[PDB]
Formats: sequence, C-alpha cells, structure tokens
Amino acid sequence: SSIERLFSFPAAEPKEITFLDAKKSLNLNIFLKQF
Amino acid sequence: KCSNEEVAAMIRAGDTTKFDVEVLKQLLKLLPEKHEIENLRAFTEERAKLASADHFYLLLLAIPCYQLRIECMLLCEGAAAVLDMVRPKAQLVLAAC
Amino acid sequence: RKQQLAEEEACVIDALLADIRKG
Amino acid sequence: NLKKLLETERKVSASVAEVQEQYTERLQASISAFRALDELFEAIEQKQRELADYLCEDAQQLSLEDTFSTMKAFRDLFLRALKENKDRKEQAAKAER
Amino acid sequence: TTALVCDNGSGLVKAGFAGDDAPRAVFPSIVGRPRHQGVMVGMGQKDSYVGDEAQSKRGILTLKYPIEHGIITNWDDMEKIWHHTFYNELRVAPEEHPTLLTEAPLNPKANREKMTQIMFETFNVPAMYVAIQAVLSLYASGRTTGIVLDSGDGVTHNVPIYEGYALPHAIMRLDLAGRDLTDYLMKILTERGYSFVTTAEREIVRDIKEKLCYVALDFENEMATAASSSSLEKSYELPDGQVITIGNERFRCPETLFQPSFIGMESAGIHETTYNSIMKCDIDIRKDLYANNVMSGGTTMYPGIADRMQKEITALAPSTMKIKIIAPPERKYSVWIGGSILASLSTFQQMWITKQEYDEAGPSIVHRKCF
Amino acid sequence: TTALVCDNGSGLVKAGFAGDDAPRAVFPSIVGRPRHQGVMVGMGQKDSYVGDEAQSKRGILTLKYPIEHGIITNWDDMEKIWHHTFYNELRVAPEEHPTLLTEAPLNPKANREKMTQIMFETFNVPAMYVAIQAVLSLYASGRTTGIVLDSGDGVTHNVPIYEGYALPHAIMRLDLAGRDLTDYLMKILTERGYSFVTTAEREIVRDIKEKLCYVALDFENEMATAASSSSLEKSYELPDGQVITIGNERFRCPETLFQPSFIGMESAGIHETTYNSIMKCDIDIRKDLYANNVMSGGTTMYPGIADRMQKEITALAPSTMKIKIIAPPERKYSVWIGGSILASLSTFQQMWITKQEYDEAGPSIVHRKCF
Amino acid sequence: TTALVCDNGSGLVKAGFAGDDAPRAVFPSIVGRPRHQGVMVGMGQKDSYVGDEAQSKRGILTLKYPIEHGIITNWDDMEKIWHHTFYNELRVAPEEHPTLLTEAPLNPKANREKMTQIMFETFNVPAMYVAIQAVLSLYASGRTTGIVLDSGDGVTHNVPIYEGYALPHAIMRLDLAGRDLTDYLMKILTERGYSFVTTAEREIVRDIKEKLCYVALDFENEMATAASSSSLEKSYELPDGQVITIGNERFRCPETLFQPSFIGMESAGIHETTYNSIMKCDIDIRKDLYANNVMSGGTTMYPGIADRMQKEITALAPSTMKIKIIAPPERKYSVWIGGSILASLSTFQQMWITKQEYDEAGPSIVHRKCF
Ligand SMILES: Nc1ncnc2c1ncn2[C@@H]1O[C@H](COP(=O)(O)OP(=O)(O)O)[C@@H](O)[C@H]1O
Ligand SMILES: Nc1ncnc2c1ncn2[C@@H]1O[C@H](COP(=O)(O)OP(=O)(O)O)[C@@H](O)[C@H]1O
Ligand SMILES: Nc1ncnc2c1ncn2[C@@H]1O[C@H](COP(=O)(O)OP(=O)(O)O)[C@@H](O)[C@H]1O
Ligand SMILES: [Mg+2]
Ligand SMILES: [Mg+2]
Ligand SMILES: [Mg+2]
Repeated sequence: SSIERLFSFPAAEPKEITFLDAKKSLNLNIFLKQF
Repeated sequence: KCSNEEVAAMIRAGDTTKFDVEVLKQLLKLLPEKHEIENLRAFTEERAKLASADHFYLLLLAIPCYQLRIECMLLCEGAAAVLDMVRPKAQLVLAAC
Repeated sequence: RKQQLAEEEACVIDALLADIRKG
Repeated sequence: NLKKLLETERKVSASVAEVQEQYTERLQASISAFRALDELFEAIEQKQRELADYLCEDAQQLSLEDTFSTMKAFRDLFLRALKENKDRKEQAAKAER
Repeated sequence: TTALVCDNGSGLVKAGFAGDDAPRAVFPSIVGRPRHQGVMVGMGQKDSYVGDEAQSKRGILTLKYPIEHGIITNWDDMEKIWHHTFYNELRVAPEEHPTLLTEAPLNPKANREKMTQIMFETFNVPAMYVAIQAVLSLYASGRTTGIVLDSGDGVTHNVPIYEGYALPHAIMRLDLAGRDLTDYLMKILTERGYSFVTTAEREIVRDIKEKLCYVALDFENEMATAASSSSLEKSYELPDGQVITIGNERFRCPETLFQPSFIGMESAGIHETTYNSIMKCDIDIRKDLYANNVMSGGTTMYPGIADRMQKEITALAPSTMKIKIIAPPERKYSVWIGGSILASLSTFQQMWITKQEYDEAGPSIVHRKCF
Repeated sequence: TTALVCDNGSGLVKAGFAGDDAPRAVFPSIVGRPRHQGVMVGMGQKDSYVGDEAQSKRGILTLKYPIEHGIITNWDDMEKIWHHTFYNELRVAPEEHPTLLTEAPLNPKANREKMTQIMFETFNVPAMYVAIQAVLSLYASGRTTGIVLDSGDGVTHNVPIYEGYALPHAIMRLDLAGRDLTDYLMKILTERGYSFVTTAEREIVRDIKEKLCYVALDFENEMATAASSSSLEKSYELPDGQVITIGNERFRCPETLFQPSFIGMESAGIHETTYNSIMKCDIDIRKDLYANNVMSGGTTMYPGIADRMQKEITALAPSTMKIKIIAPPERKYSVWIGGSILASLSTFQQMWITKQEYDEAGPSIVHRKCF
Repeated sequence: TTALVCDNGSGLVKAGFAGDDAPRAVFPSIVGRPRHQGVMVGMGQKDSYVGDEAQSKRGILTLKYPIEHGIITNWDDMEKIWHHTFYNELRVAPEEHPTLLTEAPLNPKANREKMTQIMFETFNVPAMYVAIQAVLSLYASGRTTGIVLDSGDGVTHNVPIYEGYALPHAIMRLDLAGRDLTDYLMKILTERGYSFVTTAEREIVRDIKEKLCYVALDFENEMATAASSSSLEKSYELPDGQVITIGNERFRCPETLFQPSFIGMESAGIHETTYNSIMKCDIDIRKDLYANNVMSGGTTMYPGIADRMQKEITALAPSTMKIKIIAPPERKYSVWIGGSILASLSTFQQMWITKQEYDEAGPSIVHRKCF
C-alpha cells in the first residue's frame, strides 16, 4: 500500500515619463551610479 | 660505498640486505661476455695495473657459477614480493566468494 | 685551471664518552 | 614465478653442492608456497563455479571483478540510502519539534 | 518579500535585511561551553552561550569557533549560530524570507552541500543563494571593473573582474587573516612579559590588535624608530586593571600579511598575490585593474595599509601606471552592503535556488547554479 | 669517445650515454632551499638540495623549478642542475664527452644563446648539439615520416616530418602539459576537502596524477558514470597516513589536454593542433601523416589516451583513410632513446658544434648550425 | 678551557662541567629564610640557606623558589642561587669558565636581558650562551629528527625538529608540570585525613609523589580496581614516624598531565599537545615524527607513562604508523647531558657571546645571537 502510495505515476508606482530613449537613460543611470 | 671485495664476498655469501630487485637487474644487464672472460684469463702481468672494472670481474669470476647465484637471489626476492602481494589478495577473493 | 693542471701530476664523541663514566 | 622457480631448482640441482646447501631450502620453500597458492587459485575457481551457478550466470562468462565492483557500488548505495533515510527521519523530528 | 544577507564570516557574523545601509546584527561567531563545576542550582544556567552573551560571560567559558578558514568544521555549533542569528538577533522566521549567503572561493564542495541541506531542511527558507564575497565588495564599490582583495578573519582572497566578467583561473586564495594575526600577536606578546593562553584571553588579544596596531609604511625604518626611542610605545588597560605598554608589536603584528614567513607559511604576501592575480589575467584589462584596487574586509582596516599597499604595487607595477587603492572608510561591512544591493537587484530574482528545484534535483543544484 | 644525451626538460632530467637502452639518470629538476630556522650545528647542513635529495627532504624545503614552459628563467639553478647531472649522477667529466641537449621549438633565441654560452664556458665540452625533441622521438619510432606530438612537463608541441623533411610553418607550440595538469589537479582536489598549497605538496599531487589518473574515452559518459555510481573512485595513501579517495578528478585532470578552456586558455586541444598541423602541410603527404601519429613524453603515458586521440582524429579526418597512433610502451624515454641513436649515428659526427667553431663565431653559430 | 652547563630549572638546579653523565651539583632551587625568634646566640646562625642546607633545616625556614614557570621573579635570590652553585657547589671562579645556560621556549625577553646583564656584570664570564632545552634533549637522544616533549617542574613544552631544522610556529608551551602535580597532591591528600600546608611539607608531598605514584594504563578500569579491592594501596612513613596509606591518589596525581581540567585549566593534555604539534608540521615529515617521540625531564619518570602515551597517540594517529616513543632511564638529566654534547662540539666555539660583543651591543645581542 505504501509502495502504491509513493511510487505511482502522478495524475495530470507612477509612470516615469521620459523624453529620452532607453539606452541613454540606462547609460546615464550606470554613469551616475559610481558617484 | 664500499670496496669491490666486500661486494664479491657478499654476492658469494648471498646476504640480501642491500641487494634489491633493481641493483641485481643492473648487475644482470652488465654480465661479463665471452671475449671479456677470455681476455681476463689471458692476463699474466701485475694485477694492480688494471682498472677497477677488471678487478670486479675477476673477483666475480672467482666465485664458481656466479650467474645462477645472482639469478636465484633475484628470483627469491621477487618470489617473496609476489607472495606478499598476491596471497592476502587471493585469500580476500576466496573470503569474498 | 692550467696552473692547477701544472701543479698536479706532481674527536668529540669518544672524549666525552670517556668522561661521562666519572659522573 | 613457479615455472621460473622450478627451472631454478633444476639448474641448482645440476650445479655444485655449495650452491645447493645455501639455496635449495629457499627454493623448496618458495615452490611449496606457490603450489599452495595454486591450490588456492583452484579453490577460487571452485568458488567461482559455485558463484556462477549461484547467481545463474554462465560459468565461462562470469567475471569476478565485475561482481565485486557491483557489490562495492551497491554497498556504497546502501550506506548512502541509510544516511539519507536517517537524515530525513531527523529532519522530520526537528520539524515536529 | 524582503531578502536577507548573512555574511557568515570566520570571526564575525554580519546579518541584515535588504535595502539597508548598515548591517543589523554584527556579532562574533563563537559557541561557549562552561568548563567549571556549577554549585548554584537553577537561575537559568544554560549549557551553551552564543554571541554577545558568550562575550560578556567569557571568563568561565571555553569558546569554540565553528568556522575555520572559511570551512565549517563543527556543524551542530554552526546550526546554533544560525538559530541565534535568525531567532534571537534579527527575530524573523527563516521560512518566510530569502537568504543570500556568502562564501570564500576554492571552498570544499561538501561545505556548500551541507549549508544547502541545512538551509533547505532544518531552517527551510523559500530560496537561498551562495555568492562570492569579492563580487559583493565590487558591488559596494559601485564600479564594474577592478581586482578585489578581501581579507577577513580566516581567508584572504583576490578576485579580478573586468566588465562583470570574473577570471576563475586568476582567483587566488590564502589562509592568512585576522585569526592568524591574533595568534601571532599571542606569540609575540609573551616577549614583553604578558601571558595569554586561554580562549577567553583571545578576545583581549584581538581587542589589543583592533585598538592599537597599525601598518608601517616602511618596516625597517619603523623598527629603527621603535628601537631608538620609545615614542611609538602605546598603553592599554586590561579588564583586571593591569596597564600594558607595547612598542614594535604595533606594526610587527599586521606585517604578517605582507610577510607570511613570520608564521611559517611558504606563500608570498598579499601584495604579491594581488600582482600575480593581475598578471594571471589577459593583458588589455591590466591597466584597468591597476587604478581600481578594491580593498575590503576588517583586516584591511589598519590606518596605514593603503599607502603601503600603493607603495608595494607601485614598486611591482611598471612606472607608467596610476596605482589607486580604493580603500573606503567603511570597508568593514562592504560584503554585506554589496549583498544588500545584489539582493535588491530586480534582475537577481530569477537566479534564486528555490525549494522546488532543491526537491527535484537533490542537494546538487548549488554546484550547477552558483559560481 | 662515447656521447651524452641529456633531455633537460621542464620536469625530469633524463641523462645517459650513447648506445644504451634506458636513460641511467632520470631525476626531477628541482632546486630545494630551506625555509625554517636550523637550530642544530654540525653534520653538514647544506644550503641547496638538488635532485632526489630534494625529493626525500621536501618537508623542510621550498622547491623551485628552474625551467618554465621550456624557457629557463633562473640560470644559477639550471647551472646547479647541470652540475648535479654531470658530476653527481653520471659521474663524468664534460670536458671529454660530447653532449646532445633537447629543446622545444619556437623558444626565445636568447635562451639558446645562454645554453650555448654556459654549456661552452662553465662545463666546456669538445662538442655539443641542440636538437628538436620531436625529431628524436621519430628517431625512436624507427620511421622516417610521421607527425610527432611531444608533451613533456611544460611544452606540448606538434612537428610533422615527411621523408626527412620537417615543415617549419606547420610546427605548433602549446604551453600546456603536466605541470599545468598538476596545478589544475591542485585546484580541483580542494573540492573534495584536501588542501595542498606548498611546493612540497605539488610532488604529492604529481604522484597522485602519475599513479591514479587516466584519459577518458568519452568524457560526458564518464562524468555520468562517476556521478551515478562510485565504481571509478580509487584510493591513495598520503605520507602522513591519511587515505584519500578520488572520483572524477582521475579523468577531469588529463582532459585539459583535450579542453584547454579548463585553465582559461583560448587555444584548442591537442587533437585540433594535430589536425591543423597536418592540414597546414602540403596535400600529398597528409595520408602518410594519418597512419604515423607518433606520441612521446610522459604526459601521454595515461592508459586511455591512444584510443581517445584516435577517436578524435578519426572524427576530424576524412573517413576514407586509416588513422593509426604509434604509441610505444617506452614513450616516456623516447626522446632520450632517439638521442642515443642520433648520438651513435656515423653521419651525425660532422654536425657537431666544436669548441673551435664556437670561438671563431661567438655564441651565434647555434642559430645557423642547429634548426 | 672546559665549559659549564647549568640547567636552571624551576625545581632543580643541575650544574657541572662538560662531558659527564650526572650533573655535578643536583640540588633544588630554594632559598630559605628564618621565620622564628632566634634565642641562642652565635653557633653559626645564617640569614639565608641555599640548596641541601635549606633542605636539612627546613622545619625552621620559609623556602622560596626564585623561578616560577621558567620565569625568574626574585632576582637577588637568583643571584644567591648562582653564587652558591658557582662558589660552593662547584668551587670554581666564573671569570675563567664559559657557561651554557638553558631556557624554556616563549620566555619573556627581559628575563634573557637580566640574565645576560647579571652574568656579564656580577659573575662576569669570558662568554655565555642561552639555549633551548628540547634541542639538548634531542642531542642526548642521539638522533637528529623527532619531536621532543620536555616536562620539568614549571614548563612542559613540545618542539619538533626535522634534520636539524626546528619549526618555530609548531613550538607549544604548557605551564603544567611537577609543581602543579605536587599542589594537586596536596589538594587530594586532604581527602584521606592528611594535612600539608607549609612550604616544608611541599618537600614531603613531592617525596610521596616521587616514590609512590605511577601512571595508569586505563583510567576507569583502575578506578574500578581501586574502588573494589585495596590491592593498589601503598604505605609511606613520615619523618615524625607517622604511617600513611594511599590508594587511587597514586594514579590520580600524574593523570593531570593527561587531563589538565583537574586543576582547572582550559588547555589540552600532553598527548593532544604532541599530536597537534605533529599536525602543525609539514606533511612529509610526520611519519618520521611518529617513530621518534622523545620524553625528557623528571615529570616523565613515572613507570607507566610510555605505554599510556603510546596508547593515546596510536588512538590519535592513523593506524599505518609505528608509534615508537624513546624513554631512556637517563632522561631525568638528559637536558643537562645534551648540554654536555653541545658545549663539547667544535662547531659551537664560534657561536658564544663574548665580553667584547656585549660591550658594544649592550645587553641586547642575546636576542639576535640565540634562538
Ligand atoms: N578596527 C580594526 N582594526 C584591525 N582589525 C580589525 C578591526 N576591526 C575588526 N578587525 C578584524 O577583522 C575581523 C573581522 O572581519 P570581517 O569583516 O568579519 O570578515 P569576515 O566576514 O570574512 O570574517 C576580526 O576578526 C578582527 O580581527
Ligand atoms: N606513468 C605516468 N603517468 C602519467 N603521467 C606521468 C607518468 N610519468 C610521468 N608523468 C608526467 O609526465 C612528466 C614526465 O615527462 P618528461 O618528458 O619526463 O618531463 P621532463 O622531461 O620535462 O621532466 C612528469 O612531469 C609527470 O607529471
Ligand atoms: N622518579 C621520579 N618519579 C616521579 N617524579 C619525579 C621523579 N624524579 C623527579 N620527579 C619530579 O619531576 C620534577 C622535575 O625534575 P627536574 O626536571 O629535575 O626539575 P627542575 O630541573 O625544573 O628543577 C621534579 O620536581 C620532581 O618532583
Ligand atoms: Mg568576510
Ligand atoms: Mg621532454
Ligand atoms: Mg626543567
């Protein structure tokens, strides 16, 4: 019974408005991070 | 690290303290050849004038039938090593079965 | 080396062990 | 080794007595020990045939080394299963605590 | 759900939440056990003391360090360390909080196996990750390129990274840090007359090392200065009221990092380890490694180490390079801080080892997920 | 006069006479210096141990290898190595004996300059030659044509020869051999818990690699077999009495020869080096390079490497043509053996660099007289 | 000119010339001062008594040990000790004899400063030297490699040496020896009804410890044997005629060497100290260390200690090593006897600290010249 129990097959934020593109914003966010 | 007479007397005695497998294998690889023995018995002059190489071969040839003694000494040491490595393994295989 | 070749062809332990037996 | 020791015993027995009185007892002891090793190998063959009839394999096809490697890996799996079940029981005990 | 960062250092456990600047629980990792005969019955006489309680009552306790050179030897003691830092210090349930853990590189894998098994079955978290300390120190530095020397209480390791790419063949490990400096200070404080033998006196010798010692700019000139005049001699007060004064041992003790042969180790110093880790890299990044020498850990907190470290690298490097040691004034907790930015990173949320992945793959996915 | 052959490789100096079968003096090339404080006085405490004495007494010594990737870095150490292999091992006078030294191709020229100058002015000979090791391995193989892969302790180099003609543009050098395998095995034995950091422990890891490691025929199936069951695990006994047992590191360690990216090298494996060395030649000889793949060096002494490299080249070569690896049982000493036939050759006696020609031409004849 | 060897131990001064079995003056290092009212006039009353004269009249004296745990506290008493062992015990002038002195390891340097200053200004010598006791013990053992456990009356130290090279990081010091065993025997003789509180009674307790005590092979079995039947009980007679009988205290007293928690001390026993000093060494020499254990000093003179120490180390060491302990019958004075070895050596004549070198360098050259 325990073998049949175990080893059976289972039954089947506000919007940040920006005038810039994404790449320049992420490059500036990388650039301002190290300060 | 000793004189040649000690080596020849220890080969004649058959003592196996510092004669392992490799030294006797080297000793078998340098065996005195036929023309070497024929040149050594043809020597009549003073013994001290010749080299140590001739001195070792004459001290070795002084022993009657040196080569059988060297080979059985090597084979006895090798047979002891083969027995010590195989017999507990064979007993382990029999005990495992 | 040439002048060397020219010039050629031409105990603590027992002392202490003796005196340890005096005490 | 036994063939070399038997050839060595035949060579010593044809030689002079000075070789014989020093070496024949060691040659005889080595030959007797290797003969006892050969009946030990024959006992290993008899247990191998009994194991092949035991495990229901062919006698000519059964390899003892593969069987012992299977037993070694099975014993390692046995110990790993025992430790994993013991850790599972312990972690269930601490979870209940 | 807020994440947990728990730097399990060899000498100090630093644990705390994500998004915070200062680590919430910084306390030494010691398990105390009483070695004397208790005669007063009752009044809560515990069989073990963990943390600051072991520190305050250390005069009747044998203190055991569960972590030795980054490898956890005693595991029931380290389970007590984790139980104390989860339930008593931070006072949080571990089963409702992800927990980033730190690790020295070139650690035996069975340590990572047993930490993964304990953190998934004893203190069963939703998720945990085993990171590398030098990468977190580079996170707290804020830059991307650089070589990181991390020196703690057991492990001093050098890891170089260029543009977020570590070089695993260039990572170097040395088992020489602040515990070895403390034991060397014990060996050399016996010269002046002060004897410290017990593990209770280890905290006193460690406190003397933290308060008074400093790194010499030039070793031989400082030895001549201390030998000539007693101006470098400084005083300290013991808990039993005795006043000690030390001279050359102020700078003989941290000099073992630059000269390992004081404690009988064949390895070279941390400056030569840094220079060899630089020269094990590819050539074009090496200049970018020279201007970004990041130094972290509490062992690099002596107030003379940056100038000496710059002097040694400037001696080792060619003269057309600007050596710049990045030694921040708060470099003691930078591993935890970079763990806090990494735990608060939005891209890190897909890299956690979950409970379900552990149940599918056994305790072996931590080799195949972590670095 | 008999001649001397001295393969002065990175790891093991193999020296002996001419016309002999086996190299008489085989010993590793290390200079050992003490690193502790000697308290006993008398009974001959030497400051430098060379050869087997450095191996026997290695527990108090720092061992330095004077040769790194075929290029001699420390020259006084190599002077002591040559002094030991002439005066103490062979017990010969170099002033009355010719000498054939071995050299890897694509070596810096000033290394050859210093070999010529020290060999002609410290151990001044009647004659000396510097040969390529792969040509001597083809001499040992007993055939005229073939591609030779030599792999010592520092250099794995491929040289193809057809009917006596080496193609110099097809010669390739890879600085990856048994020392890098030893260092990678020191890196990966730390996973199982065994820590090896000193130069003396490199010899123990080298003995582990020589005694237990083998080349897998298929890497992924062997990793799956070692991960599934512990049948591939094998045990070894350390000199302190501890017994180790290793698994996949038996065949992960020699896999760096076929996968150089394990230690961070960009270059391809030895099979791709052999195939590119064949493909760089002219077309009509390439068939004769497929059937005569001569192997040499001690790195190719693992008992799984010939079938593996046959499988890799047979995958790489066109299928209408036979691949045959020439792997002799004595391929460890084949550089010395082919040096012994070449030293005993009658036609070689005009190709010696005599002392008179050295005095006339300076140390510059070795660029134009040798290869 | 014959040299002088003067082992100034914590308990017994052993002094004499060079090259003797027994030291010529073996006497305890006590200075006696009277504590009662002297009512008789004249009859040779002395204000102080040194040596066996203080031992004879010990009932009316307070005895002071100037050396405690290898560190000399009272210096005028130590000057009286040196004046008595020069002018009365040996009856030789100190101005015409070089004097080798012994020293415990990890001694405070000011002790060396003060013995150098007193030996060069009060008992001014041609030369003097300060040496380590374990090196002399290894000299008297007649070997070169091995680990030495010295155990006198204040200091028990372990020093491992391989081929004449001591390892200073592996030297261990333990302040537990026969004075602490005498105090513990005073503590446990109070159980059976016998009280010993004065310093004169310390000699009686030390005599009981010397004569009757022994080391048990198995502790708990001997507890069961002593508790069950009174076969182990032995008798002793005091000088006033009283008779005492002791049982388990015969083998509870030396057990503090193998179990230091009896007198309340955190550090481990002498066999764990020996094992940890072995494992602090490099890995290749330990097999030479296990077969060459050396015990010296009077504390290892119990007739059960070698078999017990063999059992404990064979429990600690792996089973493939032969634990051989050298325990000669002459080991009570072997620290002196190896001092007879070193002072008679021809290679030791250039290492003495002469008068002139002291005159330029002050009393500070003894640090740079000695160990
Ligand atoms: N002000 C200080 N000066 C010198 N050393 C210090 C100072 N503070 C702490 N340390 C040392 O640094 C260690 C703590 O380092 P830590 O940052 O915890 O590294 P890890 O987490 O790897 O243990 C302590 O063991 C201590 O010896
Ligand atoms: N039986 C072996 N099995 C595997 N590797 C070996 C074996 N013997 C030697 N080696 C490895 O190969 C090298 C020997 O090659 P060799 O050409 O003699 O090197 P070298 O000449 O530079 O000393 C050694 O460094 C060793 O690591
Ligand atoms: N036969 C013995 N059995 C047991 N203990 C002894 C014996 N002889 C001496 N001792 C003890 O060993 C101690 C060490 O002796 P020793 O090394 O001569 O002391 P020190 O040299 O430091 O004065 C002494 O204090 C003595 O009590
Ligand atoms: Mg840390
Ligand atoms: Mg080679
Ligand atoms: Mg003493």
